[PDB]
Amino acid sequence: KKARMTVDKDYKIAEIDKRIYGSFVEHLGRAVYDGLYQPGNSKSDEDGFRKDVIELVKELNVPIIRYPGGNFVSNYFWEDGVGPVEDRPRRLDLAWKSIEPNQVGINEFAKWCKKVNAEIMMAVNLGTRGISDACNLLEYCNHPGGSKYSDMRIKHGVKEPHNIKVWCLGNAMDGPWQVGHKTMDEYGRIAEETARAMKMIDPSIELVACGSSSKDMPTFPQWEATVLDYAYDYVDYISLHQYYGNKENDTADFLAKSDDLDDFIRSVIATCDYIKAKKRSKKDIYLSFDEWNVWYHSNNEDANIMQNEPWRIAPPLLEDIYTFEDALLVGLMLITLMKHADRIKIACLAQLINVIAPIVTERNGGAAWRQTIFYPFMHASKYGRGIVLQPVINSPLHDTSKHEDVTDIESVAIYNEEKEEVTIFAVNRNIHEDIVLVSDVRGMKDYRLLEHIVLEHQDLKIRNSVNGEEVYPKNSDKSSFDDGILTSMLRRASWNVIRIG
Repeated sequence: KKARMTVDKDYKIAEIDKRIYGSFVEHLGRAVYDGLYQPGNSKSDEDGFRKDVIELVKELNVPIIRYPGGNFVSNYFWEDGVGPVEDRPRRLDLAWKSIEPNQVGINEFAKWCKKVNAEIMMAVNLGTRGISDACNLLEYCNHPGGSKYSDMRIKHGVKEPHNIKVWCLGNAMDGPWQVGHKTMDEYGRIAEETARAMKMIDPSIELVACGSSSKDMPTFPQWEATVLDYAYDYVDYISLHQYYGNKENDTADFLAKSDDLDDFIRSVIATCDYIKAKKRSKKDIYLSFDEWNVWYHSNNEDANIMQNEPWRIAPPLLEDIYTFEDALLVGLMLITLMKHADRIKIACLAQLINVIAPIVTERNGGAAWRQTIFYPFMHASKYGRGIVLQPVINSPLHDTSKHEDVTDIESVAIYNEEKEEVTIFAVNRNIHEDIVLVSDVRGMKDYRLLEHIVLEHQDLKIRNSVNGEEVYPKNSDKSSFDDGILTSMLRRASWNVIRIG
C-alpha cells in the first residue's frame, strides 16, 4: 500500500556517464540492410540512410554505438568494408549464416553516426584475426596521415581521422557457438597483447576486454578474473551481457529479474576489485554493459529460418515484437544500471535497429515505428543526466515463483546541479495493487513539481506496430508536493518519471 523513500543530495553514489545510454549495431539480420541503410528508398538521403530512422535514433539520443558486433566481428575482415564499393567482396557470415555484401563498412557507418549525434565504439576481430590487424584498423581510423593505413583512409574519401575513442578487444569468445572460441588464458594473452600494441599507436583510446557471454557460462566469473589478471594495466573496462525472457509466461517473476541483474553487476564488480588487489593497482576497472535487453519472442521463428535455408542477405533475424511488460523490465534494468553508475560507465541496448530493437522498419519496405521499449530508454537518456543519489527505500515486498523478497517499488533519483532538477525513476511490479510512494526530499528548497510522466496499460501483453503505438508516454498524473514531502500514487504495473524544479 505505501512505500517510503528518502532523497538526499549529500548522499551520492556517482555522476552519470552519458555513455550508459549507448546502443549497439551489428551486421545482423535487418539492422543494417533493410534497416538504417536503404539505398533505393524514398525516405533516404544521398548516403542511402533512412531519414526517418535517423530521427528516431536522435529522439532516444544515443551518445555511443558499438559496431560491428557481436558474433559477426569474430570472422570479419574490415578491409572488405572499405575502399571503392565495386571492389568489396561478398563474404560468408558464419555468425548468422548470411551473405555480407559489405556495402556498409567503417566509412559508411561512421558518417551514419555523425548524422545521429553518436560515436563509434569499434570492435576488432580477435576470433580469426590478431594483434597486427587491430593495429592496422586503429591506424586507419585514428592516425592523421603519412603512413600506410592512414593515407588509405584519406584516399578512401575521409580526410579527417574518425578518432574512435573506445575499442572492444573482440567479442565474447567463451561460447561453443562462436568462430574463434578462446579459452580464458588464450583470450587473456591476446587481449593483453593487442591492448599493449594499440595504446602504442594511440594512447588516448580506452579499451574493453571481453567478459563472459552470460553469467550462466560455467567459466563465469573466472574468465573475468583471468582476463583482467593478464590485461589489467592496458585495459579500461570489462564487459557484461544480460538478456531476459518470458517463455514461462510469468509477469511477476519476469519483473523480479532486475534483482538478478543487480546481483550480476555486483559479482563482476567484486571480481574487478579482487584483481585490483592482486595487482596492487590504483586503477579501477570500469564496467561496460555492452549488451542488455529483453530477448525471447523471436526464438521459434529464428529456428525456422535456418533450418531452411540460407545465405540469405538480410534475413528477418531476432525481430522480437515487444510487449508492455517488456517495457517495464527495460525500465527496471535502466534503474539498476543507474544504481551502479559508479562503476558502469558504458552500456549498450542490444540492439538499436530491427534486431531486438526499439526501432523497427517493416520490410521491402517500409516502414518505421517505435516498439514499447523505446520510451523507458528515451526517458532514461533524457532525464537521467547528473548525479545518482543513494536510494534509501522502504518498500513492501512480494514473493514470486522463483524469487523471494522482491521490492514492490524499485526507484532511483538523479540530480542535475546545472538544470536545478531532481528526477525520480520509479517502477512497480506488481501488480496487483497500486501503491503510494512517499518521497522525503531533504535539501531541495524552493523547489516545485514539474511533471509526472507515466507508462501504463491495461494489457501487459499489448504491443506496438507500424499502425501505432499503444504504449506511449501519457502526461498524467497524481502527486502532490507540499513541503519537501512528495507523495506519489503509482499505478498497478507502471513506469514513472517524476520531475521536480
